Amino acid sequence: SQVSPTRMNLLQRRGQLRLAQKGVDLLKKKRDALVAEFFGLVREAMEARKALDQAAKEAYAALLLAQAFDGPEVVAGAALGVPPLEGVEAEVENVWGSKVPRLKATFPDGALLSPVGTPAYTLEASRAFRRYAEALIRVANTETRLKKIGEEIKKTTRRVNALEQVVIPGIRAQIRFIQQVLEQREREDTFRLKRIKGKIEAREAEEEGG
Amino acid sequence: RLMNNGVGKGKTREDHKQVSDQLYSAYANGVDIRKLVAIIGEDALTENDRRYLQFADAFERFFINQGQQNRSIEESLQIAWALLSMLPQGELKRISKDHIGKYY
Amino acid sequence: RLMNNGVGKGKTREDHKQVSDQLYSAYANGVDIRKLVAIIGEDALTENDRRYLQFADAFERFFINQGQQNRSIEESLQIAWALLSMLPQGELKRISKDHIGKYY
Repeated sequence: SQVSPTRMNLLQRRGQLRLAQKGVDLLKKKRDALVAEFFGLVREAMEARKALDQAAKEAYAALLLAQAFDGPEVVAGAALGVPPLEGVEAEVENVWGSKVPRLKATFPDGALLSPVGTPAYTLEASRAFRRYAEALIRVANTETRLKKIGEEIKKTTRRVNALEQVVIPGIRAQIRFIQQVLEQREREDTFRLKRIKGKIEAREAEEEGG
Repeated sequence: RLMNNGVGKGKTREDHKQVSDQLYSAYANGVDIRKLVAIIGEDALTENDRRYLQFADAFERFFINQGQQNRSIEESLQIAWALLSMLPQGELKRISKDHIGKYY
Repeated sequence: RLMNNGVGKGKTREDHKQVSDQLYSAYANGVDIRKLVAIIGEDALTENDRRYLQFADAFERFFINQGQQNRSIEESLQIAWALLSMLPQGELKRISKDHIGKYY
């Protein structure tokens, strides 16, 4: 049905590998570099973050100081000098490793909106929020790189595998099948020819003899 | 080619005939998984896939190889039973339905 | 693939061996880069390995193409250096520092 033509195509299917085999190999370790390289950013990512999380935690906890109780007050009493929420300005990083959104939510998180320095803990503490926002970005943006870096590798190998693990030997066995038949044809010829010789020789036995 | 001469009790134990197909059908349901592992990661699972996993793991040099220990249908099947005990023995269903108690 | 005991020294010039085998691995090395253009360009790489791009470029242009221009072995040797000039030593390392230190 759908198998060979049976013939001469052999050469193309010989060339199958030329295309396949040679290209596809190499593709693997290309990006391997980038994933390797990813890690520097990952390492650095949380570095300051965790540090300055605890130096966040200062202010959080210094809420409770004389303003645990005025947390209640504060949550109104300080809240709105700035847009709360969004300003997420979606960013492309466009590479092999496609494009996904990253972003800087580049709107401020603010902190001054009140006078005197008002209740006090407030201002410096509100200032801590900066050091949430800003800092969170590092990781926000390194992990989106991560997701890129997952994909490739995974996807990659999926084909690696495929090539290695179906393609090549399948097409091998084709050629052979072909070959062999073609080849065996030689014989038939010969088989015929043999008899032909037999004829020529029979003629030559009983036309020279008789 | 023959697998039904020499068969059945009066020639065999109860379980000879059965635990054949059990094992067969067991190993099978291993192998499928093991294909997909590098090519779906290890992220789709159940632990009864961890079990079918484990039968296969079990099945290997543990069963298949037996060195030159001169075996017997007992000597075999005993540890043939071992394999199944990994599994939900209720999820052995190429046997009698109490065979799960007629050996462990 | 027979010319080991053809290549020879002050005879057919000593350095020619390793010089050939500089440009040998170097050429092919640059054909490695050759494709991966659709990937991240070939501008996003790193320099050194990129340099082998330029290797090719000159290899085909200058080294290979020679129209009908009757070249001479010695003129051919020139080329080698030049193309390699794209490259620091530390890549140039079949060859000993003296010879590249004679040809640069």
